Amino acid sequence: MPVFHTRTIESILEPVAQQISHLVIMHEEGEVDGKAIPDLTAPVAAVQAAVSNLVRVGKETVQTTEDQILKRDMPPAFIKVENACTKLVQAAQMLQSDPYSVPARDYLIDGSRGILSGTSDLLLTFDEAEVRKIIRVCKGILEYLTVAEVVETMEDLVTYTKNLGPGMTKMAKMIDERQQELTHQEHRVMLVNSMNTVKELLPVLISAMKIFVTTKNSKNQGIEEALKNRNFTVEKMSAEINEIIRVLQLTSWDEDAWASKDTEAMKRALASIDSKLNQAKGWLRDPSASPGDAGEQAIRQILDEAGKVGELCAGKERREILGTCKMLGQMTDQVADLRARGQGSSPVAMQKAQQVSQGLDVLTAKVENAARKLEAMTNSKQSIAKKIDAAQNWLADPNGGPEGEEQIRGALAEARKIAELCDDPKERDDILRSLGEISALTSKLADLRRQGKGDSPEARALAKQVATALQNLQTKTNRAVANSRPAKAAVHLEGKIEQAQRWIDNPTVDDRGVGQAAIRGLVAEGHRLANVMMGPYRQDLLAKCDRVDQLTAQLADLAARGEGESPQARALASQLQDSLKDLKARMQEAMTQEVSDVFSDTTTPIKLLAVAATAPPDAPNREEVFDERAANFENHSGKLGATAEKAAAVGTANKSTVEGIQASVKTARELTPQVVSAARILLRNPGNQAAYEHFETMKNQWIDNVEKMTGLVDEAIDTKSLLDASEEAIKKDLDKCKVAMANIQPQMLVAGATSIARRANRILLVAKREVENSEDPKFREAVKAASDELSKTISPMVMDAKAVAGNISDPGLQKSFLDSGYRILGAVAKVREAFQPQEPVNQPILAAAQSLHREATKWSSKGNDIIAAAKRMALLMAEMSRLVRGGSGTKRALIQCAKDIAKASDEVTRLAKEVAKQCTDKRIRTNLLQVCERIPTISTQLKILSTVKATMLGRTNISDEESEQATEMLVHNAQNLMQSVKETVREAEAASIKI
Repeated sequence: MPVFHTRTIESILEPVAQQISHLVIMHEEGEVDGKAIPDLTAPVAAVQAAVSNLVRVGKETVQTTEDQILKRDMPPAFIKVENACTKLVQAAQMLQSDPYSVPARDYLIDGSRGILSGTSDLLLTFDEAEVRKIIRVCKGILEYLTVAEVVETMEDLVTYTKNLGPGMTKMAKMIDERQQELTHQEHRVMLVNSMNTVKELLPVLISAMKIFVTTKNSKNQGIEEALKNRNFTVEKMSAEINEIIRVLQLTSWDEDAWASKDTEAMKRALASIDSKLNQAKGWLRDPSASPGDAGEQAIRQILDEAGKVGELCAGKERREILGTCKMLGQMTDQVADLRARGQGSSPVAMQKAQQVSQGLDVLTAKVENAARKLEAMTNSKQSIAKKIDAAQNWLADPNGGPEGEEQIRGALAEARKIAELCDDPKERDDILRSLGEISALTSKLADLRRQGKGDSPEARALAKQVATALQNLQTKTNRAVANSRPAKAAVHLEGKIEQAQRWIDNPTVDDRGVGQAAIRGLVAEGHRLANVMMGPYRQDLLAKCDRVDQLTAQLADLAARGEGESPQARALASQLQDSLKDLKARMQEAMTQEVSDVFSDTTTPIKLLAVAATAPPDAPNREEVFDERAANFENHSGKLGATAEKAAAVGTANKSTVEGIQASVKTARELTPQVVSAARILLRNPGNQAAYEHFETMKNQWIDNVEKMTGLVDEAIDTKSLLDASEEAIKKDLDKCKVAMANIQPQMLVAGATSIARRANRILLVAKREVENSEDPKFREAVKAASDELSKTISPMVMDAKAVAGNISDPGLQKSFLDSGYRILGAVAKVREAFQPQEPVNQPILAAAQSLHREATKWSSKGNDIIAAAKRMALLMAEMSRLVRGGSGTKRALIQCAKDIAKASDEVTRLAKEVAKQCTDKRIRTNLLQVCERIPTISTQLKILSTVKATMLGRTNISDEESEQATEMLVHNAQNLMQSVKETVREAEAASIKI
């Protein structure tokens, strides 16, 4: 199982790689050609030396490093490579004795493998304890949070503030060094961007205690609004500690996150769908007074997030949730047809809409059917991971004839079938040929009695037999979970398109369950983006969605009967790609009209909440308004949070942005209730300066959080989208000033008048965001220069706002005040003028191979520098697809291609670097330097893993399930490579147009 975990594990195995390479080159040539063998000892001594250099350290690491868990498995570890070292000894003996000795010719490949298997192991057997240096530190930080719970005294917190000093500074000096070590970037980012947010809460945790100092008033105990504020954060600190446990525990690419990230996505659904249900419920319950604009925002959204629950399970049941959503949604749509026409009144159609009120309880069952069939599928995945790790527990003490030690392993082996007793309700074909595989382990359970009775030599013998049997068992348990949830919605924008576009070409020969699930997302986001819109746009955009949603069942039947090759099936899927083109291109064009209403004035709840927080004299008309402004603060953030997710679901960015967008939305979802009690405990512990400033912590936490959400949502869409929706708004709102100069009401002026200032500086807020990010000053200069044209006009607007507030029926003055704002628009469009660029066995490898080629055709360049680089690598990946199970005499080209796979990915590494310094934007380089870290990382690993496989090939003396455990590492890190380089070849060229 040759890992590539630590930086140093790479830089030692790659010397072992080029050694064992030329070793097994000599092994093949004496077999396929029968070459007279040259020397061995100058390799043989040199290959064991770099081994033994670790080993006498590992001798000392047994003898003087005193981990009382390392001494159980490290002493079996380093003898095994030393056993493999002794295999190298007789090889150099007998082949120098006889180069033609065919047993000694093939007493060579077996020694070449157990070294390099163990060489990866022994490097990891060191980093067993080295990473375990960090866990009990973090466990103490968890117990510091338990020590945080201990605190009941004002005298405590002073030195417990002094306690975190040696706490986090050791956490600083350990984690930040580990930041440079591990070489999976998006796996690296899970540590440091966890750890800075761990650092961000350190005074916030103290301020949680210092607002708990405000619980050390006369109300020492109490209901304590700030108690959950403490209790959330200490859970949230323990959340990111538990997260960086497993990120440091993890050794290669993750294969369990999608049994987890869905489970929180359940909780952002199931705890949100029951919430907006209650406003969905009474809205349809009121038949006549429901004009399809306010509670309709609940109605469509409950459906569309049930559609996001409709990405959890598969098969027929996945069809059934989109069946019931279109059922009770179109029953509301005809109610929307009956009401808006006029005759949709209370008594005639109160049972017609009751169809939906009984219909929503289907979707209550539809989500929990997706829930329990998810979580039970996940509970079994870890329990089988525990019991194969409990499989060494009896192997830690295999005894002759004891009572309980074989009694417990039967209670172990009873639990190993619980996986197949839960993999059976989800699948039948591969299960009934794996219910015999666990029944084959019942024959190994029958073999437990010869070591259940007293016998030592067979006990280790079937231990190796159950070693290959349990490694077969977990792998076939792993394959069960794989095919039983479809390929999820690739969360970024074109990933939902690219999980669909191939499925338009030929859904007959296809990928499982993804394409039908792909445009499930687009109809869930088309309906979401239609939900907030206007009357002639609501039903306008809902109709273009169901224009595609009717194409689904027709595409579901033109291959159910018939197939997709026929041109009467091609023409049926012809205009669907036309319809889906306008589906997105109207959505993201109307996405920016959905941000500029609620984001442009994003600070405005808080300061109005602040004056609601700062000055109560305990007069009336204050505290319920404070609740109302909190209710504003809920739904303003409730839009702000949800609107960002829509802009996350459609925003052109990378993974690191859109995850950090929704992570900011998570902190927008986290900290918005945090402000609620914190501003409340200001008004529960009234007027106290010791209580006051914790708001100014947490609001300056929140505003910065919202600003770092703002600036990223600003970074999410292009600004040309963000400008024009704002630019048409100020054209709209100045016309609203014109009719407010007609309809005489001066207080409605000064709200909309200062609303212009909320947008004007906001243009300058993201003008500065351009300024810091741009490499080119000549396309930065007017972004600063013409910004002052706003700055010398934003406040003079407010000046004669006050003048017409003195005399609203004064013409000329109001003509000047209208002409004060009129010269704003002469430059806001000039900001657009600035942002105008005018100023033959195992073939999933072949499935990975063809993907880069269509991505390679997805660019037009003068010189195919990265394009041909992607081309011949995908060709060699196509050679990798054919050679993965080829003839035994072909293992030389196995590595020789993988040498080029190391080489060409190091060219894709290099060519990504050469234009990163050429590019004229800093965000595109930063996201490139995010994505280009893995390009040289796994490049040499596949060169390493081919040498592992070249040993494995032609063996016929090993369990072949271990060979496919080695083969799957090739095909996954094929797909780790190919999906990575597909991201780079487009996006570097998506960077290349900026020159």
